[PDB]
Amino acid sequence: SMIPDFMSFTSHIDELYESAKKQSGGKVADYIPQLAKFSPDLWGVSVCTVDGQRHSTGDTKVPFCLQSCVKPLKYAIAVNDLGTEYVHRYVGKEPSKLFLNEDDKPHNPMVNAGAIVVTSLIKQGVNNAEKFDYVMQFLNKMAGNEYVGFSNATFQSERESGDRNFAIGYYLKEKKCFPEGTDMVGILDFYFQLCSIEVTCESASVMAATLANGGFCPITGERVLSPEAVRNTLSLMHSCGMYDFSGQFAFHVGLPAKSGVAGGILLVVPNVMGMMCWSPPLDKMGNSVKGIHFCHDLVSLCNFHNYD
Amino acid sequence: SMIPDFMSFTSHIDELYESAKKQSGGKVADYIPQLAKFSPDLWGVSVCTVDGQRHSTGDTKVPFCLQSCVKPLKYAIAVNDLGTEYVHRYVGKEPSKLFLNEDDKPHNPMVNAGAIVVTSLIKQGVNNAEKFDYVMQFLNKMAGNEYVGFSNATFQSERESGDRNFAIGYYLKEKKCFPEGTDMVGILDFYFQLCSIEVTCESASVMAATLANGGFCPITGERVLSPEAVRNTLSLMHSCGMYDFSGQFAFHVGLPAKSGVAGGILLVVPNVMGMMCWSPPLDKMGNSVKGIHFCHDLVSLCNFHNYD
Amino acid sequence: SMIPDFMSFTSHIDELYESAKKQSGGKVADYIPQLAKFSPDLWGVSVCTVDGQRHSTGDTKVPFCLQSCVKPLKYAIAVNDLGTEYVHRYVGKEPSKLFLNEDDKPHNPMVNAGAIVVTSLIKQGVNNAEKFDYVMQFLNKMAGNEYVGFSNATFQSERESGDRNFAIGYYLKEKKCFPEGTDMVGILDFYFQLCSIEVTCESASVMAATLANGGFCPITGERVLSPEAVRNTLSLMHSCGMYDFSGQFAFHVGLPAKSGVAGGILLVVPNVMGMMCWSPPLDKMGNSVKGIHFCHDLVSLCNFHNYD
Amino acid sequence: SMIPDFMSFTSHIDELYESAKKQSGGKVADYIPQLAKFSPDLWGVSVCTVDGQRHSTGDTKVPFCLQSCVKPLKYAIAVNDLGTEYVHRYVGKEPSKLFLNEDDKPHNPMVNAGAIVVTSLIKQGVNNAEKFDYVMQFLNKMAGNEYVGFSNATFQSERESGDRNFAIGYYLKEKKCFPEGTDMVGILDFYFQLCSIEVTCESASVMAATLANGGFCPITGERVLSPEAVRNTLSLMHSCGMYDFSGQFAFHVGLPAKSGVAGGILLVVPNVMGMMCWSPPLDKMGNSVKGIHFCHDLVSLCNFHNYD
Ligand SMILES: O=C(Cc1ccccc1)Nc1nnc([C@H]2CCC[C@H](c3nnc(NC(=O)Cc4ccccc4)s3)C2)s1
Ligand SMILES: O=C(Cc1ccccc1)Nc1nnc([C@H]2CCC[C@H](c3nnc(NC(=O)Cc4ccccc4)s3)C2)s1
Repeated sequence: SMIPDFMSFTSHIDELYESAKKQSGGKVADYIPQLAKFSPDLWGVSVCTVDGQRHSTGDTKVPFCLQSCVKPLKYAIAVNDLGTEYVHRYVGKEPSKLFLNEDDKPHNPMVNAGAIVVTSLIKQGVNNAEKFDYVMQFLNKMAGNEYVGFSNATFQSERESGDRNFAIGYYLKEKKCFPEGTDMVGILDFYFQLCSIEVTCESASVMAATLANGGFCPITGERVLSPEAVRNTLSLMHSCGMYDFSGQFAFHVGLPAKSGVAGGILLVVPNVMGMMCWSPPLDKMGNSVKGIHFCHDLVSLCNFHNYD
Repeated sequence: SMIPDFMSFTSHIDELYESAKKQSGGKVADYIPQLAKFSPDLWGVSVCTVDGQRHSTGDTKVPFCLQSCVKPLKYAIAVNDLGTEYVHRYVGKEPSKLFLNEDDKPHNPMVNAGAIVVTSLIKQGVNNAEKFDYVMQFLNKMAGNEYVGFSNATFQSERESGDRNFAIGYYLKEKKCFPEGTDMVGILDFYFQLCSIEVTCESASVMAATLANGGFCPITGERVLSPEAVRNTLSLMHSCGMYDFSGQFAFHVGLPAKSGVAGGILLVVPNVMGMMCWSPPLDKMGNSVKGIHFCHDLVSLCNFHNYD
Repeated sequence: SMIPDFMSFTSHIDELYESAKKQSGGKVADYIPQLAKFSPDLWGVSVCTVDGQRHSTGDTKVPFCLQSCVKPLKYAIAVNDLGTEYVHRYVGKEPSKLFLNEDDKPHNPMVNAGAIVVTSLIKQGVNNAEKFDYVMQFLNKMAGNEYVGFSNATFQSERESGDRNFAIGYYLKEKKCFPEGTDMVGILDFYFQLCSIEVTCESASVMAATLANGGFCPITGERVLSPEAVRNTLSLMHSCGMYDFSGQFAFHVGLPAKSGVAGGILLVVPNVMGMMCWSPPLDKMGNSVKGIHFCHDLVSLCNFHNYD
Repeated sequence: SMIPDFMSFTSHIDELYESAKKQSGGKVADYIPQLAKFSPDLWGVSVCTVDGQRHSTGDTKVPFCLQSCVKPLKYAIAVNDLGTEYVHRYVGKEPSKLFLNEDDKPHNPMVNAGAIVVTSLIKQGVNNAEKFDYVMQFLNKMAGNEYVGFSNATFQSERESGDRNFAIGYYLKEKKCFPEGTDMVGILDFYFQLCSIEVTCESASVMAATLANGGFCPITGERVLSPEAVRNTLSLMHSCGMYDFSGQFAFHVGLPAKSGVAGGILLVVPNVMGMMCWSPPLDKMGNSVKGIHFCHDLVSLCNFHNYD
């Protein structure tokens, strides 16, 4: 452990939060109205160390949708229940516009085509209502029963306007990427629902902290995810987590992270802490402008980089 | 005109038909059962000169589906009713796996994504029943009322299994390639129906002959297609007509042609004649093995190449 | 023949020349100084029918370099001496940034990598001085001994600055695209020299006219090129001749043409005439802005399109 | 530190070495004779912890060429002398056939085009003899003066046959990727020389160990590389180090590594140890078959993965 005094670390979290606050650039997502509603000035950072110690600053109790931040989490669930070898019969492990790599598999679980296929592996045979409860049970344990809600509003707007996800769905059905007997449209329904699950910075930072803690929820001690599943999820967050910025993020920050279109950035410092940054304004790559800035400052200050 | 005596030309058509007959290679399409039914040994060649003179050899009265051979024809209809400039707001004009070129348009009207968009331009506002009748009225005039039927069997099997066409449909809806207010699924329905229209070599060769005759049906004299529409259709048949073989076909044969998965090859010798070759066995590119062979022999014998 | 009275056709050539003259757009090539010297306002059009009848307007006696306009011509020479089958062991026949197609061959003889390989097939074993004389002997016959000169200035500037052509040369040597025992650097030298041969609109239009005349020089009657070689050259000019505009040129104009960076456009109306348009200002695609305009107007006026 | 007793760790190194030894697959590189000479059965593993403790098994004193294993090392030198910001004006930082990414920069310092450009940044103005001495001085310090030799044989064979590297060189000169005033051919000469530097497993493992030790040579204590330079080098080894296997190596092994065509694998366990595995037989990706196997077994046994 490299935190010595947790109290003066939060003092530095605060100053970093404040530096990020001045970065007004970006553009709140507006392709469904449930994302355009949100205020550019919303900005919250929540820490949960592997100890269970906590600290928030700013808008950490306002709920927003995980969106793509749920991709690592359901990937972790699928590996937990099924193991590396099974899951990656169906999805790549590399960061390579296009839907399918050279082997007719989605490139990785962090791109839509990947997460769609990952969704079709969780808890098969059962209908969508118990599928969603099963994953929800899992998400709660990762957050130690803190806020995990649901936005029916974005679910309907994402289903009704996600023609690209439907194109993905049919293409994957064509090139035979699902387990046989998969209702593809039902799987998309599940996908949209998972994308519409809601968290706060405070509850998400606890989810990231169980990933930071080999699968053990730091505020309940409970074993949630297998060590295998956490190792996999972190590797792919390290390399595929930030859209087309995953490359420069691995180089300059080098921590497992996964951003979403609601402006969350699920950040993991392994064996140290979990975090969730949130500011709805996104840069041209699709990442929280305040989050990106903050993540740079955090590493250039406390030397948290993978190789420091 | 370079046919002198039509009687001894048919004698040479016969010998060519016979040479092609010995080419047993290929593999009948079998992705729906309505195509696997068909007999490898079926082989027919039908000529209809710009005079109206006719000649068939072999299985020229057995009906088969146009499939992709309908792509030039509905493209011709759309240009006829709407002109070059309107149509190619929506679809490319070049032979460039991928659905959309660099300008987010289907590459050309001879690839599925192109023909789907072309379908969405014909006779808009009207419902699908009158759309289909309108195109059917048109197809009859191009064939001088000879056989134009319909295979409800392949329509249902093509709709129920064409997940790639649905993926295309949703992607084009995402990247906004349809005229606004287009029911995309209804357009796919129309697309599948047009692909399921049936002809015989004898009726198709008459369709190709109106294309060979600046839009005038050689056996009714009636003006069917505008000169613009015929010129466009022939250019794109010359360059995009034979799947991934269009390149080598333009080089070595250099005549407007359009093949389909039922093993038809709709061939046009401009200001000379129309033809329809048919043999259900396809080569690795998707073209009638006997048709390809025959088309080579026809040009290397009567010097019909574009530049001879 | 569709020219009736040659005298009133030239009257229409004149009016078209005049319409093109008002199109001041473009940008004279300036990557070597031997091209930046040239005056934007230079504009000449030279016709030579298959009869031998001639007509020029404007700057038709000012010499400029063929540059890429020599690509069809040396391709014609190679097929003449070696036949389709041999030549296309080494170079593609299709219009597919990249140097080599999927079969590790240059896409076609009209892209640099293609023309470089074509150059390595002409008159092998002999040294470069007799190679150049042999091709020069050939170029003279195609022009009926009219102006064929040489710009030593551009040869040296093209050799000294053509690092992309050298990169091409080494890559083709790596992927083994030359006949064995080929001095690759010597072949580039030959390539640069051929690109630096000089013509006038008046002499070039005679070269294009032998291509328009199945290989027979219309003003000497002499057989210059085999019918095979002319047919091949014209097909590839039809489809690969205008850089990234070859597609839209085949659709909208549909005549064999080949442009070069000096602003020439070598145009062929088969069995009718040869032409050479020249205006050093190029559009963003690399084609003579006045030439492109003129070529459109010529077809939309005298209905010379391939399929009209 | 997670090694407790170094003595029983070497006992496990031995058993792993022995397991790898049974893997006879692969194919010794044979594109120059200086690589075909080598014996398939050569197999050595050398460890050098951050303590300075050492252990070898097998052919650890037989010299071989670094080849691409020198790419991280000269990248480290360039960042050391010039800093992140300068170096990556000229070369990418991501793992994206093709020479240049979308910004006309080599994708990363671990692909030839990258390492060539990196070579052109080291110690500019000086001639090649002092350039090579400067890098050699540096390589010695990283190895604590242990074996660093030179194979003039492979230098000449690599220069005389490396047409692909020359094609790279000219293309980079065309797209202006070098600092101005760079003699490109001289830079290739330098590149070939650096690729021909020789090490043994025992001396290389010491080089990897200074990378494992924030830039401090564990057996001389001397500061060799800046912390910046080591952090960068390790990130790019983690993601770009194993040719087209870097992806699956990051997922399944997750340690900075860099392989070469002589069958070396320069392995780094950060803050633990350096290693050099060597077995000339390569798999289809270009990696030491025994090394790949060994690297898997090492992580699945001592839980050395980045995220374990
Ligand atoms: O974006 C553009 C713009 C553009 C134009 C020109 C060049 C590049 C890009 N134009 C596209 N239009 N439609 C596309 C995809 C959409 C998803 C579904 C389809 C596919 N998705 N993935 C695929 N993968 C493979 O086939 C395997 C493979 C491909 C490439 C290299 C190696 C292996 S096909 C087509 S992209
Ligand atoms: O322009 C760019 C920028 C860029 C951005 C985005 C996407 C592509 C490209 N970057 C380049 N980097 N290098 C280039 C030259 C020099 C090295 C060799 C390159 C090639 N020459 N021939 C090739 N063909 C094949 O490998 C086989 C094949 C692959 C895929 C499809 C069909 C055939 S690749 C061309 S351009």
